Amino acid sequence: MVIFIMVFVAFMIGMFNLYSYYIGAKQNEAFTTVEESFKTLFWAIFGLSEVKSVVINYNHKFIENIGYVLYGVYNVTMVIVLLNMLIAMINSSFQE
Amino acid sequence: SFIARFMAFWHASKAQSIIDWDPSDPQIISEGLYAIAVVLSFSRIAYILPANESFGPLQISLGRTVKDIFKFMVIFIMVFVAFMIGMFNLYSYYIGAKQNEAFTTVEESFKTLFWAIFGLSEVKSVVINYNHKFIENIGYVLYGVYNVTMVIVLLNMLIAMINSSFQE
Amino acid sequence: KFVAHAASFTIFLGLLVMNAAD
Repeated sequence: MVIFIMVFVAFMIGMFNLYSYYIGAKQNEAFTTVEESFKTLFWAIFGLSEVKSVVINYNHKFIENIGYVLYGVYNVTMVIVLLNMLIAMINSSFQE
Repeated sequence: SFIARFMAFWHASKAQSIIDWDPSDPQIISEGLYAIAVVLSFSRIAYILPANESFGPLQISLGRTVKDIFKFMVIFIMVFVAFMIGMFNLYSYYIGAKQNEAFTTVEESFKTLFWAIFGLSEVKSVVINYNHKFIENIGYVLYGVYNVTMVIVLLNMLIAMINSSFQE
Repeated sequence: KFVAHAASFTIFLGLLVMNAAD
């Protein structure tokens, strides 16, 4: 859980820092305030977040793509790496 | 990023110096890359992490598991491309038909086909507003068999082979 | 040198967060 929340904060400050000026643009809510972006970034661990959170009602397609890559790489890295760490290391803990 | 902000400062400073939502504008490039730099710099603390007792072995095993999953990522993206070119090739003529977006352009279909690994894609992506029920069914079978084969086979490969890597 | 280097890294992160907040 230590390294888990380290990665969580590392991505969350980046995303909040990215979308902070768009508060009146993106369709669905959050990814705007710190406490409001922490939510959609926490519920992505359980798959209850929506991908449509990354779209913008302006054009600015570069920032939108940066959001897709940061959010996706967050999901892949932290979920897929940390889960296999947990299972493999916990079975390692039982066998010994 | 700071180069970009300096360029914006020079153009705007020449502008408001002369008196007395641009799509490609560099300032949004600055805010854009500045976030990636935030993520990397926050993720550079793994250099000073290993010094502590309980965090050292964790940090050490992380790299081994990543090195283990790379060679699976190879076949993973092989299957990914194999299905993606088929789907893009299938729906390329329907651009004005299906309800929800994507499955049309290469870069746009790569998205809905990537987010199906995490379950955030929608099945309703396969429906068509024409009739043409044969092509719709082909989409259901190709997308479904993609999900089954790559997800269900490659996950059990990863877990079973990584436990195989620990035990030895 | 280790505690000083690491600490100054942490104040770099802190200045990043305070630059982002406002």
